[PDB]
Amino acid sequence: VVDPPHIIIDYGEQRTLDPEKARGVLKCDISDLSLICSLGYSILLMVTCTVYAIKTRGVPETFNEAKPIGFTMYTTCIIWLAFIPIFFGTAQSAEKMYIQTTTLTVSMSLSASVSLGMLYMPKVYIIIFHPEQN
Amino acid sequence: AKPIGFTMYTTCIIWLAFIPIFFGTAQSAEKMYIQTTTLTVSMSLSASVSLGMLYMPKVYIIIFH
Amino acid sequence: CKPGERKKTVKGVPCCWHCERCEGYNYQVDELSCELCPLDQRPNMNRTGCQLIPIIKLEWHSPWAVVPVFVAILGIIATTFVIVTFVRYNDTPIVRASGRELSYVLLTGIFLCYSITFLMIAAPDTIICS
Ligand SMILES: O=C(Nc1ccc(Oc2ccc(Cl)cn2)c(Cl)c1)c1ccccn1
Repeated sequence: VVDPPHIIIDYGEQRTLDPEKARGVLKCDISDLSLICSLGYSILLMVTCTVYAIKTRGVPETFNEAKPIGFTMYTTCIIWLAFIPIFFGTAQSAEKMYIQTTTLTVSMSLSASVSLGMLYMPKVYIIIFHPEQN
Repeated sequence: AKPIGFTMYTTCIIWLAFIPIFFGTAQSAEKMYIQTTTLTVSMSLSASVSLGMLYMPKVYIIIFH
Repeated sequence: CKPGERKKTVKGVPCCWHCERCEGYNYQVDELSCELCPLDQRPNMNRTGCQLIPIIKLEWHSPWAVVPVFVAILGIIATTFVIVTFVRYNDTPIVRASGRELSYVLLTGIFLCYSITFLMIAAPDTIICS
């Protein structure tokens, strides 16, 4: 509502002394503060879920799936704690946009892979390969 | 098995984070400072992760229990 | 004076002016002074005009995009396999003990992560940022 999305052609912002080297860059707003603001709520959910996992270690094993949850949360927190310095360190660079895009996509793929694998793959393996104990 | 897996995972994350911060920099006067600090902190972090995940629990049990 | 050279006249003698080539980001339309091309475009080779600065984006065939796209395809295939496996064996005790509904929500989250990798790679044409 506040501001509809629009594209920006940075015809400048990379002006060099050689007129041949001049290049415009096609982008769409999406400044760094926007990325941080859009990811903040999910990161807060992450942190509180990890807090509850820390607070719930130790179970009569009737409540299974707590132990895999702990590993998933620790792994994901490590991923994003590593992500932050890369975003704040390549801010002034000649190829900032490529690195930031690749970093964000790789981080999200890694998080999804960790959750999917470590919470579902044993079950699939048992279901197909060992139907006797399903 | 679990400490070794955790150690590998954390070290791999550290070095995959090291590569873009190190090889892409503001190409300015403070480039040597940034590169040196990044390298040294990465190496120390890897060493500390190995030490913590392989030896600290055993020392804790030996001394305090 | 040749094209791209600027004329300056010695006082007292209308003849034998001086020529001057101006600078990189200037073009000479007055034949006595050289103007400046705006930020959008760039001085022409002849030094009396302007040419548009080329625009660059992120392209699908670049090395920056081949790796995330590969990972996204592999992950999407794996998640689809898992979802279908759950769908066929919906009444089995393991799936019933997995917490079915919230498991489906989590699977949707994983699928969305891979899809957003695709979106971020794709292109800047207004609706994509939406
Ligand atoms: O994105 C990550 N890691 C990464 C690794 C290599 C990369 O490749 C390049 C290529 C050239 C230059 Cl100058 C710089 N980096 C790039 Cl962009 C990124 C990452 C790593 C750990 C956790 C989360 N995310």
